Amino acid sequence: VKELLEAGVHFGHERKRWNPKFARYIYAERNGIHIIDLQKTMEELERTFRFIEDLAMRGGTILFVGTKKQAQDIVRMEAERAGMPYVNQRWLGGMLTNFKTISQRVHRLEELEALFASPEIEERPKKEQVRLKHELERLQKYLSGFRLLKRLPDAIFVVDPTKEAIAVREARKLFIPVIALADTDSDPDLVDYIIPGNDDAIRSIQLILSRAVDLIIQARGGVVEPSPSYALVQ
RNA sequence: GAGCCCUAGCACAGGUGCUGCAUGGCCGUCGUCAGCUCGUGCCGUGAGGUGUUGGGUUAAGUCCCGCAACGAGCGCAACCCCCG
Ligand SMILES: [Mg+2]
Ligand SMILES: [Mg+2]
Ligand SMILES: [Mg+2]
Ligand SMILES: [Mg+2]
Repeated sequence: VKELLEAGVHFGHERKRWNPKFARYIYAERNGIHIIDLQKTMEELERTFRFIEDLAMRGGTILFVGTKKQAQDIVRMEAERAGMPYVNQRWLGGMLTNFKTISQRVHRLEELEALFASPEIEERPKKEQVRLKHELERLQKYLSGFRLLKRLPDAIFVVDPTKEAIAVREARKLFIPVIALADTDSDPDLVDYIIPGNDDAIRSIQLILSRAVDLIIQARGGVVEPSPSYALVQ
């Protein structure tokens, strides 16, 4: 189910904060706003999903990023709802590019997995039960979706690339294909497979980002429900 | 002419004689001041920068939140002694 499902509540977004490189994917300045030509949305979807498919059934790992305010959660849903890695709270200087080092944080996160369930089940110089169980605190918060990922992904999926630029940069540096949902905010030129959409409305992120995860599990057989995601959707 | 010890020579001893501006070691000092760095990534043609900066907080670069950085090292703290 696609087509008018998109016009559902998810077409055009921002106005007069545009990138004129995005002028190709626009329908009009109707009532002050940029409303985004959907025929070409759909157009780009086929090519993009086509890439996802092939990538997925060839057994690839996509890396999902959405640190954005109201995308935050509907990421770690569909990301985990497909066993793919995700970056949720904040992108870090050189997850990809400084990958080896940023990994020793995960290498050392699960050292503390294995100190919870431990012979030190309740022991070690008692003020070290915040000193270390608050190290695992931060480690937890950030590397929760990143922890799976043990070689660079074969792709990345991004919700707002002008928001998420520090990532996309690393991607392109590393020849890693950039998949993203992008609106009039953004610079198409450096998004390899674009979902000309709406970086913002939670429904729009949902419709799109879930289907893409359908396609992913569905390209290893075993489709499920209407997705464990409708947040407080409101 | 084994050792030892004497006098005559010999190779050497000795020197608190100079150079702390040839030096080691040890000390003083800014100063127990909250600092000085490195590894990798990143930015810059480059010297270099980021990190360490910022907002809150500490006796402290002490910790917190934030952030193209993420972590480490010598410091600080703690591990030692005395007094309750
Ligand atoms: Mg001297
Ligand atoms: Mg000297
Ligand atoms: Mg003198
Ligand atoms: Mg002198």
